[PDB]
Amino acid sequence: LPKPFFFEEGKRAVLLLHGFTGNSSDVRQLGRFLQKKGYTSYAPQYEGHAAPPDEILKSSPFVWFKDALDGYDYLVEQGYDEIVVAGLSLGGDFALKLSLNRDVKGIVTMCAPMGGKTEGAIYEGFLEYARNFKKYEGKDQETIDNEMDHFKPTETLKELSEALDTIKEQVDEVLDPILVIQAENDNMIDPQSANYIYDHVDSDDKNIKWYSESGHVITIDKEKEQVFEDIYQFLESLDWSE
Ligand SMILES: [Ca+2]
Ligand SMILES: [Ca+2]
Ligand SMILES: [Ca+2]
Ligand SMILES: [Ca+2]
Repeated sequence: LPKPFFFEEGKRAVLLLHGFTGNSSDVRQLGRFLQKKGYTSYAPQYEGHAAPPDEILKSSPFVWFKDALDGYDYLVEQGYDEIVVAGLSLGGDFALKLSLNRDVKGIVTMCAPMGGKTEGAIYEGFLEYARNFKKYEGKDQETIDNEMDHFKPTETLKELSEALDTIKEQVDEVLDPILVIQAENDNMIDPQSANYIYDHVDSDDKNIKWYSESGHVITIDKEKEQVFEDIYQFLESLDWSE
């Protein structure tokens, strides 16, 4: 089961945030790519994640945001003033909100949703997350159905819906340079969310890129090297002190 990572190179640092029911391995290759370019990167994990799915149900999205803020403060503790935040799916929503609470050099959202519509796509996915996990646990097929009929996700998925709506009303306060990344054929979020973000931030420096062959977990799909390179292009265009 995955764990956070910290790759120390130069003085320019990137904070990487994963998605709902994801973990650090979703952003690890991107961490290795940035390291080879000389960027330091740090990837925390939210509470309940990289763990049995019941742990998520005992948690709250409002904890998960603090895990992101603690990520930023950790980088600063370790000696890094100048930090870009880059976030995947839900993590992309957190990156937007984090920029309103800490000094960042820039923002990168990757397939970040706009709107707390948790029905349909988000619902079945939490269910499948527990299916393949209860399978990973080595549970017979008769068992997997038993604790599944005892899985109540309505609580957790509803705090998630409020949290997202709050952040949607906040996009108009974002000011820092931004790169919006969105997969064209997304089955999980509404890909029009990327247009909502690009059009409504108050940034003076913004950019949107579309990928025509990837899925929602874009950092591990077939076009990922292209996505890494466009992120690098963005980072090099900011005003690092060094
Ligand atoms: Ca250290
Ligand atoms: Ca507002
Ligand atoms: Ca303006
Ligand atoms: Ca730009």
